[PDB]
Amino acid sequence: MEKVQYLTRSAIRRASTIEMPQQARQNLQNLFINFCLILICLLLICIIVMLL
Amino acid sequence: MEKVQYLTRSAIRRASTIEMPQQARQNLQNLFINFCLILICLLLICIIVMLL
Amino acid sequence: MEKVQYLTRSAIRRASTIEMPQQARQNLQNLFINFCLILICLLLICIIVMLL
Amino acid sequence: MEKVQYLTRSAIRRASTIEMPQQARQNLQNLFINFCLILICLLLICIIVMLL
Amino acid sequence: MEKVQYLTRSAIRRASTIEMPQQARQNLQNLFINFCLILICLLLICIIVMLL
Repeated sequence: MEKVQYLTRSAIRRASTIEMPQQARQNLQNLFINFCLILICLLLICIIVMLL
Repeated sequence: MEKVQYLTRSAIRRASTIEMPQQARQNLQNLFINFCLILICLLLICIIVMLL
Repeated sequence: MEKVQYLTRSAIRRASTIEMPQQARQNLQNLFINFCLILICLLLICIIVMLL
Repeated sequence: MEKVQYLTRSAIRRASTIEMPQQARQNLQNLFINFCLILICLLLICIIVMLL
Repeated sequence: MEKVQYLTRSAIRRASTIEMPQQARQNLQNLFINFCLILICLLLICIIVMLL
């Protein structure tokens, strides 16, 4: 019953930490950006590899 | 009549939240950046797929 | 005479807002980054289109 | 024995500085992002070189 | 003699401003990120041009 509510809450937690009262938000923000950038780096590596 | 005004306001809201008094601006800022980065990642994926 | 001074000031304004006393700097900072990312996205789109 | 603990701590240090109490977090955050972007730039250079 | 020390200091200055006490760090941080992104944009342009 409330199983789904927990999951819903988990979703909220994921979206609440990134906006937590503490300025640590910038840290998470920094990680998400870094991760996305890393993914791009990997994609570029894969592109180089795939093409060559 | 004021229909357009509401839309205009909606535009303002979109541009006001990103600069809301709260430091949560960084959170939104983080999301826009993440989304843009994600789009790039997808584009790169599409490039890999299209080329290969 | 002072025409050029106004332009010089305009240049300063462009470089002063991004560093305005208010923490809104992050908002502008966010936009410049988003715009640059958007340009990259467009470039990638153009690359996909050009190649394919 | 505690050798591994030191390494574990070193890992924590790497993840603690990026979130240090000071707002200098943004500086580190800036560097990680810059480094990732730089890597992308290099990758792009390598792509240009590899393709051409 | 102290010539090198000045250069060393210059290096420190470059790494001290990005982490200056003022929150203007975000402004510099913004510029480094924008510049890196711009370089990527240019690289992409060069890629489009080189390939096509």
